Amino acid sequence: AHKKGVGSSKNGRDSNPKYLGVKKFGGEVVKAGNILVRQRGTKFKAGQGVGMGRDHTLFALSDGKVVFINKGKGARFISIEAAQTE
Amino acid sequence: PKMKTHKMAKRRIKITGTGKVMAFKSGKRHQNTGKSGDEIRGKGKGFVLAKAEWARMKLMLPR
Amino acid sequence: AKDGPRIIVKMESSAGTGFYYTTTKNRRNTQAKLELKKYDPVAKKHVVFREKK
Amino acid sequence: FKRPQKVQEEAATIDVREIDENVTLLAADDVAEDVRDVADDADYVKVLGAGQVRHELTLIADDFSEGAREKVEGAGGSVELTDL
RNA sequence: CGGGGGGAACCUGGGGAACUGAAACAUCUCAGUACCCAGAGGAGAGGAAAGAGAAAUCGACUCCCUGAGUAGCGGCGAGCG
RNA sequence: GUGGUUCGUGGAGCCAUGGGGGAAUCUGGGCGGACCACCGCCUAAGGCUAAGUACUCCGGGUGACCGAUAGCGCACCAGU
RNA sequence: CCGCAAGGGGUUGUGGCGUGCCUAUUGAAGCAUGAGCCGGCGACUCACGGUCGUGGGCGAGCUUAAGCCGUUGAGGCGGAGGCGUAGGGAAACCGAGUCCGAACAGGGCGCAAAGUCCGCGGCCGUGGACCCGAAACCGG
RNA sequence: GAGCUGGGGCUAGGAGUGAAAAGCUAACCGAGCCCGGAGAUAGCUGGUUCUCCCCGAAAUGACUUUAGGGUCAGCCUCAGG
RNA sequence: AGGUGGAGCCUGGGAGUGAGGGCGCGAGCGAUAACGUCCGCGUCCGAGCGCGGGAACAACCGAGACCGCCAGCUAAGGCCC
RNA sequence: GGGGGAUGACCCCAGGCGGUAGGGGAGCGUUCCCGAUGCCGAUGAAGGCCGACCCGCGAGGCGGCUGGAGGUAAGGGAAGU
RNA sequence: CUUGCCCGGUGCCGGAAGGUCAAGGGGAGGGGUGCAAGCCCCGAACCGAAGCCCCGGUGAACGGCGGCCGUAACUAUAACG
RNA sequence: GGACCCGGUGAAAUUGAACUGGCCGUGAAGAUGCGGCCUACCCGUGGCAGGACGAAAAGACCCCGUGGAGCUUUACUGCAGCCUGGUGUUGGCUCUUGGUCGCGGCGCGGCUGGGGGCCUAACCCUCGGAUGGGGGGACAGCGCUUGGCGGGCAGUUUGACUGGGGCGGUCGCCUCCUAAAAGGUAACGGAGGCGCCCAAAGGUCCCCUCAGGCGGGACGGAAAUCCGCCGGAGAGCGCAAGGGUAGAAGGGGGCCUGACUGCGAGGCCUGCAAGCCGAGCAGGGGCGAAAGCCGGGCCUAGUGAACCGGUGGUCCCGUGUGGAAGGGCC
Repeated sequence: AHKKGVGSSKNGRDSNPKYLGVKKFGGEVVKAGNILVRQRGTKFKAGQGVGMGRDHTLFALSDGKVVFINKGKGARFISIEAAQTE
Repeated sequence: PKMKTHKMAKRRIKITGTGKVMAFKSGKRHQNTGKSGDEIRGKGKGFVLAKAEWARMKLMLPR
Repeated sequence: AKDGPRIIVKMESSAGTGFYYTTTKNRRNTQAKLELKKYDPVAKKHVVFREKK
Repeated sequence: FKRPQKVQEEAATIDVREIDENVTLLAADDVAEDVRDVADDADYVKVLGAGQVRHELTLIADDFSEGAREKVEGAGGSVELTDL
């Protein structure tokens, strides 16, 4: 009443990462960028990454959310010109 | 003549004039779940759509 | 939970009476009859809190 | 959550504006200085607030909501059943 | 002096089942049904309450509608109700 | 220890009983659902009782019922 | 041969283009099955519920069972009930507000848009219930 | 001769008998036959009718004692905004 | 932005299949073997996507079959019989 | 769908129209119940037998021969079609 | 002619002193209502049956009845180890 | 002796229909009927078997229906029978030891338990010649509850995957690769981890700068321990991978526990349920002077519906009212 060996055979299961909302769309106080949950969002867009430059999301409200390192936590604000006096 | 899983009618169930129906959250709790707290703040009420048709119906009439 | 007399043992802790308790998982592993910390029972707020049960 | 048999008690649904109005047609009886208690639509008189009391009237019934009973005072009375 | 033998269907008692549903199947269901037995009648059944329920309210038994697919029974599941 | 009851062992009563103990004759004695106080009901452990509902072998009436492979299978020396 | 005449009837000599017919099938002429031929029987129905749509009677709408009236036999009275008239909640209970709670943060709802009975239908449940089909179990 | 036999009877069909293979029990008993549950259930199999108009399918995904079923989605169609 | 033009979105009733293959391509396995299977991107067939072609051949190249027998241009494909 | 429809219909052009499960709309005959101020037929009910008018159609009408008695409904209803 | 070897498990036969344990007796004690006598339950220390546990006997009762390394063996188990 | 020719009689399964040739090719891959071709008059009777996938029969061998029926054992349950405690119509007489509470003890006391005896009036049996005797006898038959054995029988069951059924494997969940570059997809395709744990890897406030290599000296000759240089961090992080990333998650020390209740605007993935994130609002703390962080961990695995029940809190229900059994809510 056990299990065997020499049959590696070991399928893998599912995930579901994304950039949801990609860069520069109607910004809604909701899941910003994703690739590491428990995540700790940030302020506006993010531009820090194992790449160099940065990314703007011409979309501004409360905040977004990170992914733990990847992408690059937000902080470089960027409400967007669409955040002035009505 | 007709009745209804009177059951489910008992447990989880009961509609609003809206023509809609709901039953208490229903995460985990009330079995195994030393788990956490804030998770607790995880039992109010959950309204599933579509299917809530078998339901409602099958109940139909009194509820 | 999965009651496993394996250094894995579930317990709580009163509120000096603040009245009832609050959730917690544990491990004899170390400090046996050891278990104290404060909270706030329906009883006002705070209150010392032994855990033993 | 259900019981091991029957038991139960009672009470009903009767409310404000409701009356004032359809009770406006209740004027075919005690709809003058109005000793309500129809007798037309319901069972076990209760008074729902919402609306705006009126037709200045004393009501021989079970009870009613906050405002209601209030509004009541707006221009009318309030009598309760049996013993209260 | 009476009985017993009948008799399509219908009546109460005596005894009394699996299928099938539950998408298995042991609980459950079909049901107290189908069948067999006894026996009354032209109708039997039942029938003036140690009853019902609770407004100090109701009252024979029976049957039709209604109460109600409600109160409720349950591997609270199919259903029964 | 079973029944019936909506009650499938249940907080589970009433009535009915398979075995064993085996009370009272009106301040008696069951009952209103474990039990208990108080209130309220009823008076058992014998009997008779037409009428109101069920059923068609029989006779009649009527048919958005049939017409000879339909209707009862069988319209006439058929349960032969 | 022209009882519907200068247009058609019937039969074919040639040539010209052509794989029958049904079920189940990725796919079928079929060599997969179904059927020899003709005539008649023979298969999505009824009831109670519920469910949307529609034809229409009053918006508070609507009727049990029964009483009476009945060539034809003529319907008419019957107001226990039941769905809408707020709902929100395990409940107490409150109530156009309410439950969680001790907090003005959300769930259900308010906001009338209002049904209801009936008729006729596409359906859904109980039904033998689209129609026949087996091996088996159980009673006498 | 555990011989063949006529005539008379006894047992019986979840039970009989059986010098015993599951044999024989009114010509196919691995549990007879008739009437009854009953038109048992039957993801399987067929079978599934007169014309015509309009559009136009899937043969994937998710969970199943579920894999040749079916729930929910996805692709169809009609009514209104 | 939109030349488009006719798909789109929500509410709601009625559904069917819930297992397909064939081809090109990019991958998996496989003896880079099979009209093998296994996932993907487009097409394809769907018992009529019926006709042309490639002899014949769903199916690959072209084609979208409302109907008009004794019209006209072409596609792909052809033009010694 | 849209430009005016008088009830028809007529004109443009847009615009398709191959289609099984399967979805929506429209029509056809079959035996019956109306006889919504309806009745034909011995010089034929009806079925039969045969056909070069009416309809996309499923059917109609109508004329010739047969055969002994029925039944038709101009319109709505029903169903063992 | 001859049926040998094993009762660790199993069936059984015997044992019954000891553990266990049902209904049950039998009381500590708690509980509900109780103005109170009372009036219902839960009740446990100990005594308590076969059975099972434990001791033995049991094979024409079920059943079972070893492995490899070395050694005279000019070569091979073997007489031995 | 049929078969054949005559006279007399005169069936039968199967069959859509048919005037049914060979070829080599083809189609669903073994064709008279489709293409090209070659032979090719119309019919018959006596024959010979090859093809018409001939006839017989909706394969018995196969798998599939969470079909059925028979036998089997340490399959599940239950009954028949059998053993068995207490109880009853199963009555008397005596011999006895045990418990117990009261007044190791003994004396007594109520209590009650074990047991040994002919009898005997039930009961049964007995008979043997009649109803009386005889034998047994409180048994037992036998009734009720207990418990036990119990395939003797009765009823159900004994999964899926499966590039044929079985044996073999395998089913959940975490990562890589496969996915063709958004997301996401089979394969019994590749390889590898998990059903833990840590009370201090918790919360903050305060400090640290890795592996390694080289050069110099104790106990040291791999491999420390210190001292001096070099360093897109290749060490570092409890665990598998992969992302991360020192600025640090990462290494110490200070006090501290929010490893919070009431909630959550608003999103990720999604047919379901789940799964997952999260500012900010309030009560109440902790850490810092404070600007702020704290609703466990660096993450993504450490998992489970709803019912069936336990228990600590409620004081919501409590089936005539007062309550409690019991129930709802946490």
